[PDB]
Amino acid sequence: RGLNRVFLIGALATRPDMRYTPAGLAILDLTLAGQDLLREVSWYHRVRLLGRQAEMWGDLLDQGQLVFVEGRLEYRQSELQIRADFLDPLDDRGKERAEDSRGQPRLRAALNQVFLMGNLTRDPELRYTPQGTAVARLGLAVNERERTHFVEVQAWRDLAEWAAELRKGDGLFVIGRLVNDSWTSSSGERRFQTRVEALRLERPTR
Repeated sequence: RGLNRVFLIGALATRPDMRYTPAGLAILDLTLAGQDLLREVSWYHRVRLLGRQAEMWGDLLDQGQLVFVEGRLEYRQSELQIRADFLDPLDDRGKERAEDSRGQPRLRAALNQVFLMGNLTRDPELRYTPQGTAVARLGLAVNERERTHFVEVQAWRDLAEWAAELRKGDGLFVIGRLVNDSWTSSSGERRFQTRVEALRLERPTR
């Protein structure tokens, strides 16, 4: 059964970029930044709002603003983007921001949670770090009522060892955090990709 829900709370790293297609569809791209201590983790996630939910916040959001986004992952051949269905500005009373080397704000103790359910597209791939830590990498296919969204899921330690027994075709329920990799290809090609780091895994037997 398909499940694909994203919940994010962070600060706007920069003032959002609003544009319109020739047909009048509003597109609002935002960059949410947050960090937490699980191991200190930080993230910058690009989110896209469309239509009326986008126009609603046009010229109202500035860098630093804390926002809550409810959305979902959307796959395209590849690229996995974060689609915001709704955005809600939040009061920053009692909240603290960190500042990166570029002067951009990141919300401390931010929210980065995703719920996913689908089936494995292949058998799990497990490797061990020099220190002996287990790391599992899974390929997940999430159906939505019809298209399929492919998501790379990574798990650590016990969670990784639990996942190693899974096999292609198995159902998989995941609660995780969105993460991304960024680098420069052989040439100048600036690369970027989004994936999920599992916090909880279950095997639905529907």
